[PDB]
Amino acid sequence: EIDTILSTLRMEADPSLHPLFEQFEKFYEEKLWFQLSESLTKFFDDAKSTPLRLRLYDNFVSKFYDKINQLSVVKYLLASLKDSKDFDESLKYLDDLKAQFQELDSKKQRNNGSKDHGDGILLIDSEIARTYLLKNDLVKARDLLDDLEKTLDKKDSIPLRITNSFYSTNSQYFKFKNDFNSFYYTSLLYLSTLEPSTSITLAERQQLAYDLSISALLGDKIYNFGELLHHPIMETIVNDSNYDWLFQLLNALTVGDFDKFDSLIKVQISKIPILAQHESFLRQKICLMTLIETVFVKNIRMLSFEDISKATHLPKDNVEHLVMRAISLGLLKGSIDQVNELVTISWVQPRIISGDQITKMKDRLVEWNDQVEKLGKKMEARGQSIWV
Amino acid sequence: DHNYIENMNEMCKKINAKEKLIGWYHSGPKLRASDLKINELFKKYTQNNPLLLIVDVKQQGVGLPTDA
Amino acid sequence: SLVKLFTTNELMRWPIVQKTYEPVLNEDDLAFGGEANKHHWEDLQKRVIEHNLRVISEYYSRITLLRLNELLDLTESQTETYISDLVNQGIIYAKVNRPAKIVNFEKPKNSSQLLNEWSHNVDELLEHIETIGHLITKEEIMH
Repeated sequence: EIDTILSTLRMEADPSLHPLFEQFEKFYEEKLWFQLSESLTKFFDDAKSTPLRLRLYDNFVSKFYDKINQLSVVKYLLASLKDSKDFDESLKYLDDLKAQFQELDSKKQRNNGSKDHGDGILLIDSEIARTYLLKNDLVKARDLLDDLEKTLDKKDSIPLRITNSFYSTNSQYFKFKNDFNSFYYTSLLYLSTLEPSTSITLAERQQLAYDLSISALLGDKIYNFGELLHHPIMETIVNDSNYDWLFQLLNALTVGDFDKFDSLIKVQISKIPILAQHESFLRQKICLMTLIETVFVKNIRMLSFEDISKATHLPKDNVEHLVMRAISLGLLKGSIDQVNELVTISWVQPRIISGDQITKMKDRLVEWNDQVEKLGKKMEARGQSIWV
Repeated sequence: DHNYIENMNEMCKKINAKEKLIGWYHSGPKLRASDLKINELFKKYTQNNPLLLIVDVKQQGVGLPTDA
Repeated sequence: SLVKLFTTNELMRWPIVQKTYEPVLNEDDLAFGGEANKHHWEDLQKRVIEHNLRVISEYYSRITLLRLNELLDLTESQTETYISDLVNQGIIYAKVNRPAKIVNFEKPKNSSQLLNEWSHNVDELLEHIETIGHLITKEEIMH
């Protein structure tokens, strides 16, 4: 019966993919449920590309589920519907699995004595939500996510894979609505906490990296570049074609040079239709960045407009207006005096941490430390006798 | 001795019910990464987050020799 | 798009806002499409300029009167009438140099008020550095 399914799979498979198939038959028989899970795990990770998955998964998920970890059961189903471009199919298989876990726990809980099955619940619901988003039944998806969020907080801790799957679905919905800021913020959380599963490949980094970079470019308040570099996504790869031009925009921002920025963007306006229509945003963003940085590094907390005019490479008419907007956002706060053409700040956003800036921090606290020293010794001497 | 912490608790709930398990003290001198493991064992008992009270009994601290 | 512009503190240039929604919502029925309501589009001017006026008092402690007429996009004699109106209503408080050189947004300070803000600065610093020190201690053991 099952053996007939295994033979079909082997014939279509490559000689190199033969030993994975042969391991499923023997290990099942041998009742080594540890190896039954291990052999399988290797298969779904990469041979999900191949249609091999359809015949092997669904049969094994519907038959011999009880044996292996439940987590391992739902991990394969995830892999099968990744590559699936059918939504009728997707919705069917989920509803079916959910019913099976419900039964399973009646026996299993007592048998082991302890063994969670709530892992599989949440993941199922996360998958179902997502199915509805792509179908553009956005409303259903919204309320399922909300419910998951409530449930989750009752638990003190969950697996990396559980919160990575919650986050992934939520990030998808946000880029759909083109809530750029919320897409990016939730995407950061996703990277940090990431599944130890190796489903995430270099091509999957690239796909995610174009959206993350676009959201932050069109912003006027997103300054998490330092966190970005250090995260796996850009850490391992920078030397692809997507990361040639796109990363140079990114660099150009950081060095605060508008002349370079102008050169690149014109070429990118024909090629990229997102950048064609959001021209206004790209120039605003670079202006606010150089400006917030220049005041920070200076220990002086007022600088004239005219010097800011030079720094941002925009006339002085435009600088006065930009600074009115800086207050509104709350990126800077201060007061505006046009009886000397000054901006006097009282509040400046923390800039990103860099070796250079740390060095300035170290000086400042050394300097203050000498005042303290000088004073306490003078203060000791005066009125030496009374310290009762 | 895991059993003992249960037992003692039973006695003191009889003395005064307001006392409940709320965590564990360490004598220091310092916090460690073993105290993380230790925390985990008390977490099971505790229906609150286990409070780790670092009482330095030696009192080398100029101020507070107690951190929470 | 309309409603959110007017809530936000961003400067709203009057004949620009007027122009953009002019062929659509001025012609939109009863509220602006009515015969009496054709004059409720013109009166919309006051409404726009007064929200910007309010925001700018806050932001600029000192601005030249000359400049302020340009941003609100009005006749100079009119703007000044409108500065007086909002000071009279006590929404804002301002000091007007009549030849039109400077308009100074001044809310009452006293000595006590200024010193009370400074007293807090001193205390807030000492608390921040204290807290940091315990957090230095934490990271040493974690490494």
